[PDB]
Amino acid sequence: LTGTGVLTESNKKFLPFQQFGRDIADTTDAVRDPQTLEILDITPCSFGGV
Amino acid sequence: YTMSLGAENSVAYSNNSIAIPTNFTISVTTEILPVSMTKTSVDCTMYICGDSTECSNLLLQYGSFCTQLNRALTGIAVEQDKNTQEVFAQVKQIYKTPPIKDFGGFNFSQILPDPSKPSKRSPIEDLLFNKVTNGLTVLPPLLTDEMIAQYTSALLAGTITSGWTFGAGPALQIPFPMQMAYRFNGIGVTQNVLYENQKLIANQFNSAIGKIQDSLSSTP
Amino acid sequence: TRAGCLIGAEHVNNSYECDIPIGAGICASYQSIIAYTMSLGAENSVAYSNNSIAIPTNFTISVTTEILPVSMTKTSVDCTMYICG
Amino acid sequence: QIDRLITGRLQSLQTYVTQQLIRAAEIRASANLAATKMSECVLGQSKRVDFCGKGYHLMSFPQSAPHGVVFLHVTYVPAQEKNFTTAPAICHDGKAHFPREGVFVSNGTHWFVTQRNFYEPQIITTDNTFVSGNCDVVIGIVNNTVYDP
Amino acid sequence: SALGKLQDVVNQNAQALNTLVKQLSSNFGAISSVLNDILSRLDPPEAEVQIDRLITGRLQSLQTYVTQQLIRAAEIRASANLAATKMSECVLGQSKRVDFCGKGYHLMSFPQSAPHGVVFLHVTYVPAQEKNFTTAPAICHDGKAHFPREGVFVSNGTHWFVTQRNFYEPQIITTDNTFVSGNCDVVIGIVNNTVYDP
Ligand SMILES: *[C@@H]1O[C@H](CO)[C@@H](O[C@@H]2O[C@H](CO)[C@@H](O)[C@H](O)[C@H]2NC(C)=O)[C@H](O)[C@H]1NC(C)=O
Ligand SMILES: *[C@@H]1O[C@H](CO)[C@@H](O[C@@H]2O[C@H](CO)[C@@H](O)[C@H](O)[C@H]2NC(C)=O)[C@H](O)[C@H]1NC(C)=O
Ligand SMILES: *[C@@H]1O[C@H](CO)[C@@H](O[C@@H]2O[C@H](CO)[C@@H](O)[C@H](O)[C@H]2NC(C)=O)[C@H](O)[C@H]1NC(C)=O
Ligand SMILES: *[C@@H]1O[C@H](CO)[C@@H](O[C@@H]2O[C@H](CO)[C@@H](O)[C@H](O)[C@H]2NC(C)=O)[C@H](O)[C@H]1NC(C)=O
Ligand SMILES: *[C@@H]1O[C@H](CO)[C@@H](O[C@@H]2O[C@H](CO)[C@@H](O)[C@H](O)[C@H]2NC(C)=O)[C@H](O)[C@H]1NC(C)=O
Ligand SMILES: *[C@@H]1O[C@H](CO)[C@@H](O[C@@H]2O[C@H](CO)[C@@H](O)[C@H](O)[C@H]2NC(C)=O)[C@H](O)[C@H]1NC(C)=O
Ligand SMILES: *[C@@H]1O[C@H](CO)[C@@H](O[C@@H]2O[C@H](CO)[C@@H](O)[C@H](O)[C@H]2NC(C)=O)[C@H](O)[C@H]1NC(C)=O
Ligand SMILES: *[C@@H]1O[C@H](CO)[C@@H](O[C@@H]2O[C@H](CO)[C@@H](O)[C@H](O)[C@H]2NC(C)=O)[C@H](O)[C@H]1NC(C)=O
Ligand SMILES: *[C@@H]1O[C@H](CO)[C@@H](O[C@@H]2O[C@H](CO)[C@@H](O)[C@H](O)[C@H]2NC(C)=O)[C@H](O)[C@H]1NC(C)=O
Ligand SMILES: *[C@@H]1O[C@H](CO)[C@@H](O)[C@H](O)[C@H]1NC(C)=O
Ligand SMILES: *[C@@H]1O[C@H](CO)[C@@H](O)[C@H](O)[C@H]1NC(C)=O
Ligand SMILES: *[C@@H]1O[C@H](CO)[C@@H](O)[C@H](O)[C@H]1NC(C)=O
Repeated sequence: LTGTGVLTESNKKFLPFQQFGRDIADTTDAVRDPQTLEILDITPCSFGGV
Repeated sequence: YTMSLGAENSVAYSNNSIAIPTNFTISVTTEILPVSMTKTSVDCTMYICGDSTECSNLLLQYGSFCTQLNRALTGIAVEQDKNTQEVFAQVKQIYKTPPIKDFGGFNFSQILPDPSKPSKRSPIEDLLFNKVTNGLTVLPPLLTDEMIAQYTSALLAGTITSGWTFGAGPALQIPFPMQMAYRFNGIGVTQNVLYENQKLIANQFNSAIGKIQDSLSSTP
Repeated sequence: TRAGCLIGAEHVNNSYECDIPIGAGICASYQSIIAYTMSLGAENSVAYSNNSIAIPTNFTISVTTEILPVSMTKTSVDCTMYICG
Repeated sequence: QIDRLITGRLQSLQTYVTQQLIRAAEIRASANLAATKMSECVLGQSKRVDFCGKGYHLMSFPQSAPHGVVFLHVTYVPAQEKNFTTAPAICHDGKAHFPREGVFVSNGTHWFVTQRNFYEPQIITTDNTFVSGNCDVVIGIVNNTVYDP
Repeated sequence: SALGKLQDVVNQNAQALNTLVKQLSSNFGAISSVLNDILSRLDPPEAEVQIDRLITGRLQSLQTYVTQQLIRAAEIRASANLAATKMSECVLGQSKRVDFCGKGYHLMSFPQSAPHGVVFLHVTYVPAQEKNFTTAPAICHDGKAHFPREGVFVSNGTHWFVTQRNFYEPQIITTDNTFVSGNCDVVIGIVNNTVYDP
């Protein structure tokens, strides 16, 4: 699963069989690191009008 | 079933009989009108392509479609702020109620702003705000909710302390029973009726305002 | 700001009328470029009491303009000639 | 493949902008209506029937709402109506008398003049009536005395 | 910037026409945006595909232009219906509607033609130079309550008068400008003053 984002610490407690996380709009916003079983939130990189 | 439009009410018409009212009800009704939407802007290039350079190079072959869509969304976004200006900013003076709420028995505490609340909203407005729950951005509105509440508070203070005079020029102070008597004469009822039955009218008005708050708090 | 980050404008604590709208109650004006929380209007405390009235002694005949669009330019496009010539 | 994705996403975005413009027109019409109600019901008393609530409109209160406005319309509703026997004019001294602002009513034996939206009977005098013509023209004119102060 | 509402419509229509003309310069994925170049460079089996790409691009552009033209036509029709309502109610009559025909109490209005528009000169009456007075709902005299027929009881400090509501014109409180309803025991705030009889 590839993408671009800011990976921060997450308070979402996954069940042990689950690896990724999706919101209502089917975008990956949570993920589990495979090396160390910790949950990371994937904030989108900042964009904005100038 | 086949539905029924209403109960039949046969009016007792005859050529020399009239029906004259002997009493009245002060009725307060709600009317909810939408004013603006959420100001949404969509980056057309980022929505279609994201960060892909080849996709944007192929998207430039289609011309100025993205400029058209961004211009239309910008026009909608400024039209929402124009709508809020046209609805709420009809007074250039911020009127305030007097600290003593002596309006001849009329109670406006459910519609005047609550000093204990940090949002400076009325209890009715607070209940109304409690009852409403990839290149996309949401632009904040130009008028925040506390400034819109300040505009409504100014309108309430103007229509309570000055009647309709503040809408046509300088705000001319007038006692609220006298203003109510003027409104009574506008609908063709003499001033004496208002003055003689002023306690009853104030009690009916307070009861109707409380029923408005109860009906809003009890209807989803 | 709640609208975003504003670079090049000096934020002031005074409130003025809105000149250039920024959003979320923030407006910008030139005086250098300053940014501020805007002000709806001057406060006008009505001198209410239960037995006093204000009666006008004079009047102003005021003429105001209202501009309303009525029609547009009537444009017709030959669809076959536009697509194909 | 990217061209197929581009034309699909562009069609979706153009569709979204089309219903956004239609909904913007609808919301603009509703906001123009709300501004008209704010001008005519809050900043004044309106003679327009059912524009500012059901009944005879007295006054109105604006309340802010999330993306909207709530008008509390305070109106006057007539109630507890009563039958009376009515006449278009009063015949007295060979002259026809018509009410200046009210209406002639009778409770069965005595004739009075009252305002139209509330029962308040008063003695039929020359101060609340006006004289036009004789009694031979008006259909349904009745005989009653007219007091002179 | 006084005439910005008409100039906005003119600029939007001219910009829509300029965008629609500019969209012919786009090839929409074809090898060229010129039809004669495709017809002179290629055989009809592949020129059919290139012309088809140009046709669907230009047809999408034209349908888009017609869509915002219909939306702007609806907006201009709503504005013209409003302008016809203002012409009927402010010019051909005197309107009681607040702020429909200008700020203040509306007296009359003048229509003026404008390029693709109308300008209403609203002549209105604005009250000015207001003055405080002490007021009462009724006058108690001879055990009777007196109420103004059309005006309002005012006092300059020592003497009571009745005046019209939108202009200060004090007159002696008589039986000709007042009417009697009930006694003085019911009306809250009734004051004692004489009522002259002509
Ligand atoms: C005025 O009088 C009429 C007729 O005398 C009343 O109308 C009747 O009302 C009763 C009670 O509801 C009905 O059963 C009859 O059918 C009605 N008759 C007709 C011809 O409609 C009327 O109720 C009276 N109005 C008031 C306020 O008492
Ligand atoms: C007019 O209607 C009002 C109610 O809208 C009447 O007031 C009620 O009168 C009864 C009996 O006198 C009391 O028990 C209630 O408490 C009153 N209600 C209120 C809100 O004051 C009034 O009596 C009616 N008047 C006439 C002449 O019929
Ligand atoms: C005006 O109305 C308010 C609300 O109906 C009244 O406030 C109530 O006062 C009673 C007695 O003091 C309390 O038990 C209630 O809890 C109060 N309600 C609220 C919502 O605070 C108020 O007394 C009325 N009169 C005046 C003069 O303000
Ligand atoms: C009517 O009287 C009131 C109070 O006597 C005046 O209100 C005061 O006006 C002064 C001058 O602007 C202010 O400094 C005070 O704060 C006001 N007091 C209040 C309670 O508002 C009012 O100006 C008078 N109206 C006219 C037309 O002279
Ligand atoms: C009412 O206001 C008008 C102005 O709108 C006053 O007229 C002015 O009066 C001054 C002094 O008398 C003159 O110097 C001006 O030339 C007048 N202006 C005009 C346009 O005529 C008028 O005096 C005011 N009346 C009252 C009673 O206050
Ligand atoms: C119609 O109204 C009149 C006036 O209120 C009534 O006349 C009065 O009736 C009372 C009750 O008997 C008497 O005490 C008064 O002396 C009467 N006044 C006059 C001037 O005669 C009349 O009775 C009413 N009629 C009906 C049928 O209700
Ligand atoms: C109302 O009064 C008029 C005049 O007093 C009555 O008209 C008279 O009627 C009688 C008999 O019907 C005639 O002999 C007279 O010549 C009439 N006089 C005039 C001037 O017309 C009329 O009848 C009365 N109506 C009622 C219902 O009592
Ligand atoms: C209130 O108005 C009345 C009427 O204009 C004033 O009474 C007059 O005052 C003048 C000036 O002293 C006298 O010359 C008149 O004789 C008075 N008329 C009467 C009928 O007494 C009164 O002075 C005004 N009061 C104030 C405080 O301005
Ligand atoms: C207005 O006039 C009435 C009647 O002249 C006054 O009422 C009288 O007041 C005195 C003392 O307060 C009593 O002894 C009388 O019995 C009252 N008479 C009546 C008919 O009520 C009233 O006080 C006056 N008010 C003012 C402010 O002067
Ligand atoms: C991978 O190794 C680390 C430490 O070397 C260990 O903490 C972690 O649990 C291991 N991953 C799995 C899935 O066991
Ligand atoms: C009203 O109708 C009755 C019959 O029901 C008739 O006698 C009377 O003349 C009529 N009055 C008028 C004014 O039409
Ligand atoms: C007006 O308020 C005063 C107190 O400020 C009071 O004495 C008077 O009775 C009140 N009058 C009315 C009509 O409410």
